[PDB]
Amino acid sequence: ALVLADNGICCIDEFDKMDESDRTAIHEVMEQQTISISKAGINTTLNARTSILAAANPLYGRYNPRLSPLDNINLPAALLSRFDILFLMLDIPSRDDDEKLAEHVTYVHMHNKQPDLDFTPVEPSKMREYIAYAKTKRPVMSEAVNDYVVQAYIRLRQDSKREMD
Amino acid sequence: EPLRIIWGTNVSIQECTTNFRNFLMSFKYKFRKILDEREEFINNTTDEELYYIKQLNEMRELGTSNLNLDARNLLAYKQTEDLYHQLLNYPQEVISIMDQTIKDCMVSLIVDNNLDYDLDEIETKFYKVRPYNVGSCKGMRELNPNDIDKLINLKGLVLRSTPVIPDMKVAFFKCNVCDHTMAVEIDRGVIQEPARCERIDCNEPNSMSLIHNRCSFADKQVIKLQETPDFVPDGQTPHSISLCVYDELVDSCRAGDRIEVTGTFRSIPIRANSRQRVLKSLYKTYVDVVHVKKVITDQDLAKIREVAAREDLYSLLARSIAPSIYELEDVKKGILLQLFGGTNKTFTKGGRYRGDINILLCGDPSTSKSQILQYVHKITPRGVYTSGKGSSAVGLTAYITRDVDTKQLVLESGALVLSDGGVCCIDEFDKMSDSTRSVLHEVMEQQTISIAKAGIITTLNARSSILASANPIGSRYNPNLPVTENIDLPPPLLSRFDLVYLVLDKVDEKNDRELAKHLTNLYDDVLPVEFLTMYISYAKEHIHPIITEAAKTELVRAYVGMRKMGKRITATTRQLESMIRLAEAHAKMKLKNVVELEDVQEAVRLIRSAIKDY
DNA sequence: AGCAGATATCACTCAGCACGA
DNA sequence: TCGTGCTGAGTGATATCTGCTTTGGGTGGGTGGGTGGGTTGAGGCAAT
Ligand SMILES: Nc1ncnc2c1ncn2[C@@H]1O[C@H](COP(=O)(O)OP(=O)(O)OP(=O)(O)O)[C@@H](O)[C@H]1O
Ligand SMILES: [Mg+2]
Ligand SMILES: [Zn+2]
Repeated sequence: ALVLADNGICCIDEFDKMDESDRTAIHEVMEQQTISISKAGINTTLNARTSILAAANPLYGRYNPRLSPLDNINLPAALLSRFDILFLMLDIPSRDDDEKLAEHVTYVHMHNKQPDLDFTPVEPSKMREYIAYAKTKRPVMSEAVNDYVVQAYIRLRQDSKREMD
Repeated sequence: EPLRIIWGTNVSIQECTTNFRNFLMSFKYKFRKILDEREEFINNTTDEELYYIKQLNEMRELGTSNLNLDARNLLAYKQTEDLYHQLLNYPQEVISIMDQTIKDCMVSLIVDNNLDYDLDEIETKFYKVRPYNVGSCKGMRELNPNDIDKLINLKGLVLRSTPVIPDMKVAFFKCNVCDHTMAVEIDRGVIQEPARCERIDCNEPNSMSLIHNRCSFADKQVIKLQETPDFVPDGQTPHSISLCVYDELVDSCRAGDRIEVTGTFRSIPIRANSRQRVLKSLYKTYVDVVHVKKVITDQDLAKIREVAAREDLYSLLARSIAPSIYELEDVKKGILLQLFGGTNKTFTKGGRYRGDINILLCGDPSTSKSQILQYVHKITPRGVYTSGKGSSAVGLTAYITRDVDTKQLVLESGALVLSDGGVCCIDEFDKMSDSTRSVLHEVMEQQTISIAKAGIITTLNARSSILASANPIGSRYNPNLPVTENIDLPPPLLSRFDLVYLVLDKVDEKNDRELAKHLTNLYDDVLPVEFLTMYISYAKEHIHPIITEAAKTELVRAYVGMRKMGKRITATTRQLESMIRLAEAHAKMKLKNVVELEDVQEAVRLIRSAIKDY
């Protein structure tokens, strides 16, 4: 399925349950962006500059605040580091949020349509063609923004070292 | 008079022969230049001189027979535009005519020039023509029946090539009654066996036997070709086409090589079964290839010597090795010394002393360590890239497998064996099988791999250096604990590396700022990679340094001093062999045949810095 | 249905003689 | 020693009839082989 995802995002579900062989395959996909086959039958190497979307569950099934974030994550720390952005989503009980969620789900079940009426969703076709246009586009950066990014990097490095203490 | 015509057309063979002879006899590249709208690039010597006459003369001088023809040159000449169109439409007959005409002109050159070259040798040769550049290249998916028996161009990647297949040319028959022999030619693969003995006196019918080993054969090979990645419209499985190559073109392209092939699109019936003349409706398509293309000198030695004479050669090589890596001078120097390597000693009475150098790259994951391995691979003339516990890689040890293609037992050599005489880079040393660790220990101890499985008892040479990388157990390397605990490797295996480098990403404002500046700018001369590889190859092939008395004294004094530092043992005898190897490698780098005090001083310093980390 | 082995009935070559030239 | 039949049985030859067997799959077997194909699923075993 990775080949079909070449030059495109990969939608992987149950990421933690994946076997170690596929873990090594995705590791090769990320670090090298290449797919290599070494078999007697055939030997073909196909380039794979494909992004990955991963969904996983904690080690215990649910996140444990007592344990450190690394402990809750079964995957190797190197794989987590290689990920550009990691989003942690949790379900915290609350009267207001639960009530709104229940109302939304009930309305969806009854009327078979989006309950929200404050705003009208944009047409999917427009969104996808806009995304294609943006992909076709090429930006550029200056030296001042480079210096700003350098300053942000040193600040973030100091903050992250202090946090990792 | 008998008038010879190509079947199904109205083209006279005599006209084609005379046109091709005239084209070959008189043709200049200036015609091609004017045709290509490059008339203003015309010079006065090469473009005004006969081209194919010179080609034929050079071919006679070198003794070769095959001639490469550019089809566009036919269009560049007024007479042969019809010949070019015919070649595009009727390739087989035109090619045969071209071959015969080439032989005719080759003999006529000697006849007219009354040269001293032997004619009998020429008369007994076979000549061929290999046209190329016959138009835009089509795709494997655009080949319709209309293109059958026509000349096509196809670009793709080679996937496999069968062994050489003997193809019959002339059949040799023997009489069972009179011991009389006769050779009968083969047409369309049909042997024209005589009905009876050709001898008047011996007219014995039906007594002719075919002697298989006394017949004339040719070379044939079948190759599978896959369309290039850009030809795939959506991303489905790329299609493939079968190619056939005969004679010189055999073994002209290995697996995994991207090639461009010119040939004839042919269709052949397939028999339903082996018992009968019955044929399948559907025909199989393939390409009869006629041309295949793949897509140290005195001056080089002078340049190498000039570079060696440069004072700042060490720094220049260190910079050229890793231009994109910032502030790792010591690691780059160690890598350079490993690449050049030490002197291999073949001792009588002593055995074998290895001249290789092993370096371990361990430290924090943030720092650049895999890029260094990739650079080393790009530089080393011989080597393989591998990661421990990696299915994609071929493997680190030799193994016995089954050839799926052929259903045959084959002994396949591992990555370490294939790296004999080079540098083997192992990306992920931390995670590795026990078996693989034992194989690595054996390779780094005995330098040979032994396998006694599948009824095979053999030993394979593995005289290769190792440049491995490692990561700590946790998210970072803890300075408080010793290196052995952090790297998570056996003390024995960790004590065999000559140089151990601990590149640590300590949080320092200055270092972080400089690294950020370097990285953002990525968005002292440097040597090209090719020249560096050539220099390394020449140094490893020719120069062999030898230790001198001053080097002996310096080495002894340095070892004694290092031992006296520490009861704690600061250094062992291994730290002396490592110094000897490093000094020999440094002497190799300067293209010196004698190890001097400077090399020993450099060696003690590189060895000491790693020990200080330890 | 196609293929390989076999039977038997189909001609053709060298054989040679009578007449006469 | 040429020409023209008549005789002729021998030496062919070619136009002409009599019996397999096959595909592939257990409606030929395991004293035809497993390197001529089939062949994915369950089961037991040793190294791990
Ligand atoms: N001195 C340096 N100069 C340039 N880039 C550097 C340097 N040190 C670190 N980097 C950057 O650090 C990153 C390290 O990537 P690399 O592939 O080498 O990681 P690695 O050592 O294999 O990591 P891991 O142990 O997590 O697998 C690269 O982006 C490299 O640009
Ligand atoms: Mg790495
Ligand atoms: Zn004979």
